[PDB]
Order: sequence, then structure tokens, then C-alpha cells
Amino acid sequence: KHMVDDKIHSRARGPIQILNRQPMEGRSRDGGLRFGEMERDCQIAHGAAQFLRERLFEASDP
Amino acid sequence: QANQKRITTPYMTKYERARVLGTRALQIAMCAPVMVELEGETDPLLIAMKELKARKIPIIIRRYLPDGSYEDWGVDELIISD
Amino acid sequence: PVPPLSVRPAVVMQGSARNQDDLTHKLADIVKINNQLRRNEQNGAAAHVIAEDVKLLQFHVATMVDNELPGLPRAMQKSGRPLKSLKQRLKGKEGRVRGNL
Amino acid sequence: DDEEETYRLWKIRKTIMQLCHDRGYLVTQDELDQTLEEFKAQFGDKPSEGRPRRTDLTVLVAHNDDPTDQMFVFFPEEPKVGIKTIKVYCQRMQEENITRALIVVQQGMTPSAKQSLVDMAPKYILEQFLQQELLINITEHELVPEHVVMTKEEVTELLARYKLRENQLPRIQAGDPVARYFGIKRGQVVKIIRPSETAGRYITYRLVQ
RNA sequence: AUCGAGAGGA
Repeated sequence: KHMVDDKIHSRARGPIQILNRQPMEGRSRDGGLRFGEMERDCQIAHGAAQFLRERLFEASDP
Repeated sequence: QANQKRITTPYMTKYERARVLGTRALQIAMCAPVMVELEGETDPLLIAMKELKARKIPIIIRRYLPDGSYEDWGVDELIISD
Repeated sequence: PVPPLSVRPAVVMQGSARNQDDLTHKLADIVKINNQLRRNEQNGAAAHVIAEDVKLLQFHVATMVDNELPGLPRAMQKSGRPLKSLKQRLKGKEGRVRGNL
Repeated sequence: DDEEETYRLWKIRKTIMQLCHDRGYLVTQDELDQTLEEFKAQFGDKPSEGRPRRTDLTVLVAHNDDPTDQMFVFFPEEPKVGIKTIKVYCQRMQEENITRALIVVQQGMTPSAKQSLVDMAPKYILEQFLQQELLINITEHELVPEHVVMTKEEVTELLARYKLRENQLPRIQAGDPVARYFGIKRGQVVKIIRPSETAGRYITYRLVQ
């Protein structure tokens, strides 16, 4: 039952939550992906400070 | 700190190179004068790479030592590793 | 300290049911019991009655701050579900810090 | 019952001589490596009967820099050291003009003696050592690198060069076994030179807190 | 839309 047509999802400035102005959840609600603690961890190891700021502040909830 | 002596390495770091290229690319994309002869280039990333290879980047790196002092290095004064 | 409406937003239903936040419900409980305590202490009340009122106000404020107190029961909504305290909002994963910062 | 006791006493004496030598004190070569036969001929063979009595194993050792600065080595008779023994030792150092001493307890220290040791530190300083930690020389273990005390001039030079405060440095507790062996104080810094598999040799600096 | 639960994929 795993048809790719039900797994593809992309987000570009869609709806945001009400408690926090962060992107919604679930492709059904046009929500973005979660840049979690391990992702920030790997970006820290990279040293991409500007990319980390863009992901966690600029592209999430300015 | 006297400019006659400096303790930091004379080689540009990868992080310094990445940030200098990004900042100069943004400046170029915001209509800044170019320090190289653009043959046919029209994209800020390769324009900044050409400027870096020409050692004509108008950016000064302020290397902050842990003690609280800083040493200012020009991009043209640093060896480019890559 | 009363949080603003942003911290405790009034959600909008698919129709017109303006459900209040659990923090708003706890705040309303605190205001009503505080008014009752004020009127009781201004009028004549028994020492044990005043002590019980103080205990209830203690419970309400302490459950607003943290609703996982040992021994004491959790504060229940008028539906059958435990409330969410300000400590629970930022305690662990899915909490404020680890889940939005 | 007796051979074990005399072997223990000889080993403690050897360990204390090595500790004094590592602390920068006048330790002769023969007293540095004294064999069982020499120890027997010098002190005795039957510690149970009184030869050697623990009172006779006292050591007077002087610093390399100044004979006017020297420390006493004490082996108390009683198993548990009391405030009375501490007081008589303090009186002995008063009359002999001695500012440093070592107390080699058999079992442990009385709490009042420990408190007196803590409070009386400035004028007369003296340290307490269980007998068990003295049966082996800790600095000779393979896990224990070489520790060397830094003078004040060297500490100032290091700080000046690294442009950092004493705080920034890694720490070693005053109650650390090696710190107790070297008899250092809070505020002093040690130099740890250890072999490395990535650079060959590495030097790290530890400040006592 | 919120909470909770269940079933699942890597």
C-alpha cells in the first residue's frame, strides 16, 4: 500500500501553528519537516553557523 | 596589539573562506563594484571565487583570540589552501 | 503574574466554539477562589475554614506552577483529563525548549 | 606476625624516603634504596618485642635549598592517632623549630585531630597518611604520569604566555593522591608530562583547588 | 483546529 504519491510533500511558507509561529505538522496540513536536535548537532559539527541560524530562526519563526 | 607581530596561522581556514565567499557574494548581488575582469560570469558565487583566486577581496578578518584581543587579517594577506 | 493571551491562546473551532486554554481555566479557578478567600477573610470565618481555603489556594497556585506534585492529586478539568502545567510545557522532549528552541 | 610487620615498616620507610626525595629533600643514596638486611641491621628484626620500636623510625630530612627548612617524619605508636599524640608532636616541632611533618597513622585519624590539623595549618603544617597508601609508591605505576611542581616564576611565565587565568587551567584536587604525595597546596600548579601516541610527548598543567 | 489512543514505515 506504499504508493509514493502519498509520501511526497514539499513546503514553502505555508500555514503556521497558533501557540508558536512555527510551521505546521503533517503533509495533510502542509507542514514542514522537523530540523531536530540531531540535525542541529550535525550542523554544529559542520560549523555552518549561518545555515543553523537560517534553519532554526530565519526559516522557522522570525 | 602591535601590527608588527601576530600569533595566528597565516592560512585561511575553511570557515573563513566560506563566510568570506558568502559575504562577498551577497555584496556583489547587492550591486557592489567588482575587483576582477568578469569575462562572462554573471553569478555571485563564481564572481566571488574569481575575486578570491585573484586575492582582491575587500574584507578584513577579525580573528578574536580567547584572551579578548583580536588580530585583523586581510584576505589578500592569507594563504588560500583551496 | 498573569500570562498574556499569546501564551494561552483562545483556539477557534470549525464552528464558533471558543475553547479556552487549560492555563486560562486554572487562572479562572485561581481568581474565583481568591475572591472567595478575600470575602471570607473580610467577613467572619472559622480558623479551620480559612485554613482549608488557604490549602485550596495553595493547591491551585502550585498546580499552575507544576502539576506533578508527589502525593497530592493532579488537577483535573471538568472532563476527566489531567491539566498541563507551566513546568510540563518545558520539561523534556516535546517540551518548549527541546521541541521549539 | 613479626616478619610481616618488619617488612611493612621497611617498605614504608623506603616509600617515605622516595617521597622526600621527590619533594626536593636531602635523601642519601643508601637510605634511598635500603635493603631488608640493612634495615634489620640498622633498626632490628622483631618489631613486636620492641626492636625496632615505632618511635625510633623518626626521620630528619632537610631541603636541598636550605638546611634551615626541614621536615619531620613520624610513625606514631598508637594504632589510631589522638589529639594527645598530635599535641606532643606539635610541642616537639615547637622545641626543634620544625614547620613540616608527616603523620603515618596505622588505622586512621581521630576527628578532633583532623580538625586541629585543619585549623592549625598556617604556623605549623603537617600531613596525615594512612599506612596502606604508603606500602606502594604511587608515582611508579604505569597509569601515573610524571608530576612536577612548578615554581611561582614558572607559573607566571606560563600564564603570561598562554594569556589565560589560573582558573582556565584544568584542576587537581588537594585531596588527590599524587597531590598528597607531593605535599602541595591550593593555588600551586603541577606539570604533567606524559607520553602520547599522536605527538610523542604532551605537557598539561593542573592547578590545585 | 486541540488532546489522547491505536495501527503502522524507514
